[PDB]
Amino acid sequence: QERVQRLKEECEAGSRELKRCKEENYDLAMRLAHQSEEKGAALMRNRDLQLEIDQLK
Amino acid sequence: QERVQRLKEECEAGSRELKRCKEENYDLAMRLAHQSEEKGAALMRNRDLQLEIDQLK
Ligand SMILES: CNC(=O)[C@@H](C1CCCCC1)n1c(-c2cn(Cc3ccccc3)nc2-c2ccccc2)nc2cc(Cl)c(C(=O)O)cc21
Repeated sequence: QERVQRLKEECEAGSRELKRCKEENYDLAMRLAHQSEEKGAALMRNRDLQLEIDQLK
Repeated sequence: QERVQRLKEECEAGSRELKRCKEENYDLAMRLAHQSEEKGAALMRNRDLQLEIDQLK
């Protein structure tokens, strides 16, 4: 009777929330990849800086 | 009656997947915060290393 209606409305609301949750997940994964690249770059800029310091010792 | 239980079961399975999705999102946010702190730590170390280079010029 009415239980089909609330259930379909609940499934629509949950499905909508699941779609935006997966979009957030994709964005967080992309942001995590960007920070790993930026971290990797900063560490290697310090490997270069360190090696150059060691030679002028 | 058959449709009602099918809708009860797909909303329950979808809700379970949404809870699992939010837990993934929390883990990606924690990892993103970790990499951002490690990047900041490398940029700060870079400043002090650059100072050391400037003194041996
Ligand atoms: C065929 N059904 C599905 O694919 C289900 C999922 C399959 C079984 C495990 C979890 C659900 N689904 C649905 C979905 C499909 N109803 C059936 C339905 C019935 C009437 C109206 C609207 C939806 N229910 C849901 C639902 C319900 C509650 C919370 C989250 C999702 N929306 C999705 C959005 C997304 Cl973003 C995704 C995804 O990318 O994986 C999947 C979703």
